[PDB]
Amino acid sequence: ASLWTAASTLVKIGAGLLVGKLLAVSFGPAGLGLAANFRQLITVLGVLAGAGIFNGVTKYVAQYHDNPQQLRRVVGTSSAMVLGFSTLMALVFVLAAAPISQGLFGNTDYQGLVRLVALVQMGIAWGNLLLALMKGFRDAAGNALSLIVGSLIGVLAYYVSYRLGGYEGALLGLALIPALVVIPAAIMLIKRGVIPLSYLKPSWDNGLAGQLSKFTLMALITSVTLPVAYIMMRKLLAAQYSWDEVGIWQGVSSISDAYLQFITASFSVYLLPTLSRLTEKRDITREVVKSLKFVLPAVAAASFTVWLLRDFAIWLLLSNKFTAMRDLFAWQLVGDVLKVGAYVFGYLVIAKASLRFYILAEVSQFTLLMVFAHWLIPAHGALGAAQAYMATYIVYFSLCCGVFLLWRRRA
Amino acid sequence: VQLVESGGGLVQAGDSLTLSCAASGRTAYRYGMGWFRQHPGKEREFVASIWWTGTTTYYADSVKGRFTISRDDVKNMVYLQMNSLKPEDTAVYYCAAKFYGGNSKRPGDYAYWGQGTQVTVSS
Amino acid sequence: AQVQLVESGGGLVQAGGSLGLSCAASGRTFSNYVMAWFRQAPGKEREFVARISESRGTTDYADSVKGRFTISRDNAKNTIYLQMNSLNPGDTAVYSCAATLPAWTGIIGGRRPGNYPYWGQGTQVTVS
Repeated sequence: ASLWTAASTLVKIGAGLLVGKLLAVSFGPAGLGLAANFRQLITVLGVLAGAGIFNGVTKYVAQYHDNPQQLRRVVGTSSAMVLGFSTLMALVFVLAAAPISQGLFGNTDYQGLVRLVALVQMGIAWGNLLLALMKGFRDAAGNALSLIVGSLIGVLAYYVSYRLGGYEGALLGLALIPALVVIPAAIMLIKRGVIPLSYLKPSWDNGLAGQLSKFTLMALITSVTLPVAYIMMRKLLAAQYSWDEVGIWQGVSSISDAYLQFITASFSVYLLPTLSRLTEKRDITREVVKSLKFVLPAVAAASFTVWLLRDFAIWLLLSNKFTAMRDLFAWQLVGDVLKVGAYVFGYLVIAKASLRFYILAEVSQFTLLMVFAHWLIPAHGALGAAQAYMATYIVYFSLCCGVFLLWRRRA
Repeated sequence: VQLVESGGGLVQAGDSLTLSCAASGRTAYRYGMGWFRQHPGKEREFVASIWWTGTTTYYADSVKGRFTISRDDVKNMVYLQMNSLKPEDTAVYYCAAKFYGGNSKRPGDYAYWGQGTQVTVSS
Repeated sequence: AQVQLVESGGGLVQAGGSLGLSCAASGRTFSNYVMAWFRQAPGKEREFVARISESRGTTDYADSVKGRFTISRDNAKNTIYLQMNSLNPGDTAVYSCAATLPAWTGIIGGRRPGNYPYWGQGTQVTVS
């Protein structure tokens, strides 16, 4: 019974619905559309700012939590990778603030925002490393608590940030929500005595670095595929139409992201450890089929329900100025069902750690997204983007099942 | 959906004028709208259009800065607020409708049309 | 592309001489927007020149132009004006007028260009 994990997931979702509502009421579709590319860079940083080794951290930590020698080597090497990547991340941010603003916003008017992120992304990397540490020690309480306080102080940080700074303040606030988690995490890691601070001194173990490097390569492939895909599609969509039109399509994604993460909580905690243990083919197919028999009707019931109250959903989580999303709801929710269905095939590849299959999965989604947007974005606009999102994951789900039965019969 | 025009007439140079285009009440909020004008014997050239969601508006170069196209959904009407009329604006103004449209310059990409209101501007 | 802006004026001018700038807005409810003027030199970032409030006509100027530049608005014609009086050669830049709602400005972010989503194509002002 992992009630700590569900509680922190609930608090995180409630805060996201909050700040998302405030961002939509204060800045309307133009704000939700313009901030969409910036919110993308944040999630990538949470995936990569600390070299993206955190899942490799919590794994090898549990492996060697009983060997004080090997436990110090894994944490000291992980702290070394976080520190070096964070410093390199600060340098590229301060040296390329204008080109990043260009690729993200279309204008270089956000130079100061990207440069300040160089300091903010350090709180991303260290906060994530401290949380991954508490995970590998089976400290679900200290992790969930640090996540609860961090999300609360985030909402506090977002309010004062947007009230003082306006729109850019709201953008900086969004950066402070996952960054300010360093303070509760550090307090919980140290005051609880789960590990002495001497273990965090940066050392280098050649072997453990290479294993965590494969985790870094995986997050790198994750970062330069689907994230840069969505950015180009919102830039092409804001070039033919308005940034207000971007906020119309981004709003339906923001609503669907509410229930999807509580659904994915039934994945990483229960699915991923299972597929890694079992080996036989017949055993693997049985676990993929049973997860599909759960998550596919689960996401379909939630999707159909938000479609049934799409008028209420827009009025509740966003503003009435977002009334034009009602017709994009149907097309996006079908793609959501198929994306979550293809999630079980991706979590199999993650368990296999096949960088070949992961590359193929992300490249296939990026390519399908690009071609379908180029055909539908200039014609139908924001609706054409939702039509794209569905049609890729129609082909993606179909293709994923085909390569599964091929790989099941030793292709 | 049926379109009817109103608000035209004779005006002097530099004054303002508001054009109105009433639409029938059936799924009119999913229809994209646009304004066209026509010289005596000449073609129907583009003035301004609104995207069917109401977020994007398109204007011609001879139009931008002076004319404003908007939409009132509770009254099922589309407006063209004119501000600094010039003798070159003298034409017959049509409003056109298109389902899931309203981002084309060509008149052929607009299925439904109105009867048109003539606006003459002098001096 | 909700509120589109069109600049007009500017060009060549001798040092010490004057020049007027105008920006016209094609959008609904122009009297609710925060209008501002921004200039930009080749290779530099967009800098704040002047802004006018959406309420009582309150104005704010940069430390560079205060006294020499004057911004004004006319909600009836959906236009804003910028009268530039004393002109040093350092004022050579592409001047752009921008629009934004008061919620985007916040409290201290009235001079930041990233707080203005809708822009104009800018006009070239060169001071000999």
